[PDB]
Amino acid sequence: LPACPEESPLLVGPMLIEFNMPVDLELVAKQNPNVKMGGRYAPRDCVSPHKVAIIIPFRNRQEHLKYWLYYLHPVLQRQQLDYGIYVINQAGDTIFNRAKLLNVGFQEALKDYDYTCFVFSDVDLIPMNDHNAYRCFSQPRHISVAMDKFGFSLPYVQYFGGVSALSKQQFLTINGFPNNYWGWGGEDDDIFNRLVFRGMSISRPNAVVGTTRHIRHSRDKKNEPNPQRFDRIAHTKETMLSDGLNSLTYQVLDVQRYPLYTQITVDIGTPS
Ligand SMILES: CC(=O)N[C@@H]1[C@@H](O)[C@H](O[C@@H]2O[C@H](CO)[C@@H](O[C@@H]3O[C@H](CO)[C@@H](O)[C@H](O)[C@H]3NC(C)=O)[C@H](O)[C@H]2NC(C)=O)[C@@H](CO)O[C@H]1O
Ligand SMILES: NCCCCCCOP(=O)(O)OP(=O)(O)OC[C@H]1O[C@@H](n2ccc(=O)[nH]c2=O)[C@H](O)[C@@H]1O
Ligand SMILES: [Mn+2]
Repeated sequence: LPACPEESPLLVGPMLIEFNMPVDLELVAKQNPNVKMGGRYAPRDCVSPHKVAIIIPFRNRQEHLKYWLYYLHPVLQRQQLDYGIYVINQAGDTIFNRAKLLNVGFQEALKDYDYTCFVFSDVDLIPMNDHNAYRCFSQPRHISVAMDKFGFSLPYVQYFGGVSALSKQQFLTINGFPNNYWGWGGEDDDIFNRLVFRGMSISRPNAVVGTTRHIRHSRDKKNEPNPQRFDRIAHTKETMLSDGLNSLTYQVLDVQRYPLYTQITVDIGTPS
């Protein structure tokens, strides 16, 4: 098989996105026949240089997840990616830890296949243009750059939350993500700091191609704003040396291979 072309010729650009209808994953699976068990796909006509594991931090967001799957699967295939979907489900009902779940995703997906690119995406963000590439670049990539909830622009220029892509080397270089941001906020800013402290810069598509829709929702219980966040992001340079992949432990309770994704249910504990 020859290599796929540098840019996929299958892209259609701007798309219509809506979240007012019901979604049936059995149907979605039917519409996406080429997606194999566990939400895995690779083009059959060419070899993709992009081996992407898409990691979604998750707990009690099944409805959002169905929309995510309905919209992303067709887009990822048009992008001719060799990819896999991983939903990292936080076991239990104690305070949520978005970034720690993302580290679990990185470590566990690597046990399945030689992925060399990682896309970290919240479950309620849908790209509006398939030219917004869900793969890695020479520098860390911020993907959800123009979200409707932020008026189709970045909330601030150093904002790196929502959807992003880091190559395996970029992720390893920053010792992954922090494990101690419990509850909402700051962990994405900490990650931005990590990248800067390791000599990297943020790469982004333009505002139009990067347009993204956020499924408006209510505040989830157990993910209250972390009061220590402003304090923690001010010391990233020092804390990133000892807090991240090199200080991570967790216990996988279950791994389910659904037609459109792999769900890893994991116990990531409580604050220490
Ligand atoms: C110079 C100065 O102090 N200016 C203040 C502004 O920074 C401040 O805006 C708010 O800043 C915080 C921290 O950057 C923003 O929080 C981030 O929001 C994103 C998106 O929701 C989230 O992913 C990040 O985790 C979160 N980080 C933290 C540490 O909480 C917040 O969204 C900004 N708000 C607005 C409306 O732009 C404003 C208002 O608080 O006051 C200035 O003085
Ligand atoms: N007016 C409505 C106020 C809603 C403010 C709640 C904060 O909203 P956001 O900043 O979008 O964050 P969030 O969507 O709650 O969390 C980000 C991501 O964490 C995941 N997440 C968070 C909390 C939870 O209980 N379950 C879950 O899966 C999910 O992938 C989500 O998209
Ligand atoms: Mn949200």
